[PDB]
Amino acid sequence: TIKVFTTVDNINLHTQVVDMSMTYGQQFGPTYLDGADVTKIKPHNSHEGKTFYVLPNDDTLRVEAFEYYHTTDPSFLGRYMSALNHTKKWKYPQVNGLTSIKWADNNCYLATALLTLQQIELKFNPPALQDAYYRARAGEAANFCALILAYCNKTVGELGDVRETMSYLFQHANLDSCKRVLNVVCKTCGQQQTTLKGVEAVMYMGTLSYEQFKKGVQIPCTCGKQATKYLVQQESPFVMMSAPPAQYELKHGTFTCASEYTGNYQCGHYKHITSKETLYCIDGALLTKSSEYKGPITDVFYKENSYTTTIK
Ligand SMILES: Cc1c(N)cccc1C(=O)N[C@H](C)c1cccc2ccccc12
Ligand SMILES: [Cl-]
Ligand SMILES: [Cl-]
Ligand SMILES: [Cl-]
Ligand SMILES: [Cl-]
Ligand SMILES: [Zn+2]
Ligand SMILES: [Zn+2]
Ligand SMILES: [Zn+2]
Ligand SMILES: [Zn+2]
Repeated sequence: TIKVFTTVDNINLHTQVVDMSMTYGQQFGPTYLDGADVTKIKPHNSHEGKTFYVLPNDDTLRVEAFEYYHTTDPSFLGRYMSALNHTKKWKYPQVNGLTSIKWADNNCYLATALLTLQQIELKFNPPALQDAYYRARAGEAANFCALILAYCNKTVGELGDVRETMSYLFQHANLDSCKRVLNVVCKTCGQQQTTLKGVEAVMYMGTLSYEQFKKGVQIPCTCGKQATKYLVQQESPFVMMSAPPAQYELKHGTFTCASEYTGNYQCGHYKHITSKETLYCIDGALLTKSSEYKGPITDVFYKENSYTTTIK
């Protein structure tokens, strides 16, 4: 009868004395080792004193699991562990000082997201995500990638979108201070100012150009006509500007990083462009550099702190 530890968070460990003549499943319910489902398996001898993840089956474990993951979804742990079983076999090469991912299991959108997350200021609310984000920044990204899959409700090999992935992660981040003030000018209706907070204050869909957003973009007015929307005030450490992919020129020093998407809707591949002392293009493990870039861009990230318009 070996001594093991059970946990939902790998911080609070609970000593258990297990029966060597019963499965982990019979004694604990769903039980995992480093991602590997061992519910239907007897305790070996080299399992002695090791840490097992369990599905929460008492109040203490349910509270610990919510405090760590910020979800009570009973499927979360099994989806996280199933993802981790693959993400632990991925390769996380250091490319131009950034942790990337070698191509596997349609993971280009995760590699692009992971590269982006290393270049923008973001604090995650769930300790599971914040802890794994620090570990990923230091080169140990397998756990973080499995969490991103579980929080986005995506499995390994499923096709993914960087913008949708960033949106889910931002909904799990402290963006409460982020504020965006917009003005809409219609010939007829006149001027209406609106204030957005959190995720809606940092994401925009319809133009890649932060400068064009400051000048004004044409949107339909509920009245019928076309109106100009422009940015009045921005308080955030970054903005994400997205549009359906189109040929776009990226200028060294005018943006932080960008998502390149080649191919048809739900049938293409991401590469990541980052502005350093020159432009670096990261394609999983592969790196190329050039002074200029023109290609199909769908996301551009920019630095911000505080912007106020000069438009009266
Ligand atoms: C949306 C999506 C999902 N859900 C999953 C995987 C890929 C994409 C996608 O095509 N995204 C790209 C960036 C994209 C997003 C939006 C519009 C697009 C139009 C033409 C071609 C690609 C477009
Ligand atoms: Cl625990
Ligand atoms: Cl929450
Ligand atoms: Cl891929
Ligand atoms: Cl959260
Ligand atoms: Zn939360
Ligand atoms: Zn795999
Ligand atoms: Zn109008
Ligand atoms: Zn791909």
